[PDB]
Amino acid sequence: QAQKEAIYRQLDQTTQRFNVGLVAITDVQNARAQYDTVLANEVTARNNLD
Amino acid sequence: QTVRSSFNNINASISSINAYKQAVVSAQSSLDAMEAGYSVGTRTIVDVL
Amino acid sequence: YQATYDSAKGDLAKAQAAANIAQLTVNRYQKLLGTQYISKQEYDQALAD
Amino acid sequence: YQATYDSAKGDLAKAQAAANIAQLTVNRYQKLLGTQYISKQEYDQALAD
Amino acid sequence: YQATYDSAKGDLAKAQAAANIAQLTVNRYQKLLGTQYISKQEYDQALAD
Repeated sequence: QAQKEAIYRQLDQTTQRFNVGLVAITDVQNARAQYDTVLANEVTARNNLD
Repeated sequence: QTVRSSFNNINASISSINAYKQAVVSAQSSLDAMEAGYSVGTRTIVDVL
Repeated sequence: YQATYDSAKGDLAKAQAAANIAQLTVNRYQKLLGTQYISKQEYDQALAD
Repeated sequence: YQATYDSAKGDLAKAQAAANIAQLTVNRYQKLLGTQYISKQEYDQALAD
Repeated sequence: YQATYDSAKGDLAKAQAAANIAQLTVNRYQKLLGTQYISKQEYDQALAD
């Protein structure tokens, strides 16, 4: 859960940077991929507890 | 217990599928970036490989 | 005065070479920027240079 | 005196270009500062520049 | 005037050393440019230098 919060904040920061315009679209795609990976990891951990 | 575990496995697999699809999209974007840079003249063949 | 003129011509040649490389970099970055593969900050920096 | 005037105008143009790029960068940093996504040290450095 | 001449000759030697190392780097990059193992941007920068 802590990792998910941190990764979501990082993704939001990257999206803000792109919207203002500081980084290319590849960084945004990479951040979104990392966020999706973290979501899958959270689902796996929940199922492990169950 | 087996039924419960097998039910949870499917949802885990769905989430993994979504994550891997997004990762594939990001990798394709990076490859297109490398190819465009190579064609323009700012990259080498090793980068696109 | 001939020596002074030659020195001025050399300085002009150096400045022209710097301008040429800057223009080449600007053209390449403008080629890349059209479809969002480099940051706008890099393009602005190249334009300023 | 015409040559001296031209040289001074060129120097002024160079300074203006540097000021323009610095202003663009500081404007982008100020835009990003609202949501606490850049350290205040970076914004202070950009403002000083 | 002899002292001034010596100072000028020393400055010329310094400039010649810088030119020599730049030319060596350019010559080394030229061979790699043939097989697409160095990006054209680096070669252009070396040529400008």
